[PDB]
Amino acid sequence: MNALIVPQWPLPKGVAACSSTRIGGVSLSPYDSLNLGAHCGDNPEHVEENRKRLFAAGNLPSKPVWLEQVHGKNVLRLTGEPYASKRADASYSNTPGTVCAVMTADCLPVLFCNREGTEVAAAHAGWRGLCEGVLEETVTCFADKPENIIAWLGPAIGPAAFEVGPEVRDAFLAKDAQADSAFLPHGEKFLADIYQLARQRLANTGVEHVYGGDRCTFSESETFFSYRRDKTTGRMASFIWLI
Amino acid sequence: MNALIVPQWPLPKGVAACSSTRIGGVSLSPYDSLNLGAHCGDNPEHVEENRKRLFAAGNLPSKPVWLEQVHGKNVLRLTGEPYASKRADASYSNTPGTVCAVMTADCLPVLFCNREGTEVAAAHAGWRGLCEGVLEETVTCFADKPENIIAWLGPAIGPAAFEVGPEVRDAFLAKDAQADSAFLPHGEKFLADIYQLARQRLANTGVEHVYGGDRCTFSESETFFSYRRDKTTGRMASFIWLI
Repeated sequence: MNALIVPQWPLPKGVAACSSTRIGGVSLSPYDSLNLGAHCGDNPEHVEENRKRLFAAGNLPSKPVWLEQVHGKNVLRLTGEPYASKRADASYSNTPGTVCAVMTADCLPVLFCNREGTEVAAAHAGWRGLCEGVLEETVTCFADKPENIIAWLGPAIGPAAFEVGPEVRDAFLAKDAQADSAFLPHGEKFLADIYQLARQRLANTGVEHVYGGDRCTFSESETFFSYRRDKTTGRMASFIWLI
Repeated sequence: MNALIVPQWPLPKGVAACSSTRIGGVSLSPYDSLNLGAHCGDNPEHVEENRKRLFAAGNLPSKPVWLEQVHGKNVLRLTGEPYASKRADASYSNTPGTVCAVMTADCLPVLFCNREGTEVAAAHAGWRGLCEGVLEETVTCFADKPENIIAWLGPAIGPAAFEVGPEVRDAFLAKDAQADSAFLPHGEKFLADIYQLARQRLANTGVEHVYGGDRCTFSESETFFSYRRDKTTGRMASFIWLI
């Protein structure tokens, strides 16, 4: 329950999705409660416990295909357990029962599916990956046309708290003039709207229906872990699969 | 606390703002608790008590200048009690202590203020007014440049639940063919994203930084009243003022 978030979007018939919160786990501070990350310094046994709880809570049909996220733009087509490499920041699936998933703690998680409910995908979009084109790459994996793809922006660090240096603004500006609107001067730095930037890049590829984007992992401390708030902390995850 | 929502945005020093929920009042079903509306059939005594509670909790400096909302696009500059007509759907103020306020129960409330914190405004944007240009009219009232104006989208009925007939879609398309991206086919009707429409119109005026858009009054029944969900129901309100 409090451990799970159900994306609010015109979800087509044969698709299911969910996102986790820091609530309902067994981990101790700084990972207090539902930490799903096995690589942030938490007790490995606690992480296993939290994953089993969340998987059952979200009714996952199978274990998620965790990726070796490297803040890049590579997408993994989930064709079968035996993979040659899981080094990617997004995954795509058209097979019922296969669970796509991305791990975050401030970075933007994006879930995708077509209106026909036959293809799904999940993308890990920290600022670097987003700037590089992870969302664009994920969209291209779909056989369906972009206009028929809907997307949900998951809980990430919001525009009221996402402070970044000028080099971040420069990186986005060098690739899209409109990215200028997503940065508000904050002293020598800028407050960045990661949701606005995601909507811009998605719109560039032809995606029209984008949902979610109502949260702030930094501010809602009682609900989400935040790397920016607490350098050493837990991790949440967003999942999507064809039923 | 639960009776009030604090807009998450880089609010300048001399500005204050808040938005109510249905929690914390004295009204009974179907207006249970914090109903601030005096024309929806509730106990007038309860509405007064609810108003006193919110005003105190929000720490408003004076009583809100309630408008005779007619779902239009007229903006009322709050220049002094003796008005020829309060028949408007948005108000503007540059006078410390004056409270701008809009009442809603699904319709989109929008709050505005410039980075300098010397001008503010609140708009009631149901689909009719939004389509007519209530947000554009509100921005034009500002002396500051649009790029220096920030906006906060308050709790409204979300796309997953805002089902509208082709007439609503046609109206927006009549104004701008790009508005078509905000309508997802749903049987013989459409699911409209009022936030996306608001962001489109706001961008058109030059406003760059828009916050919020974080809710669904229909779905979050424990937190908001919803006309579409319950025909007979209470009302929430969004406020903003210069200190």
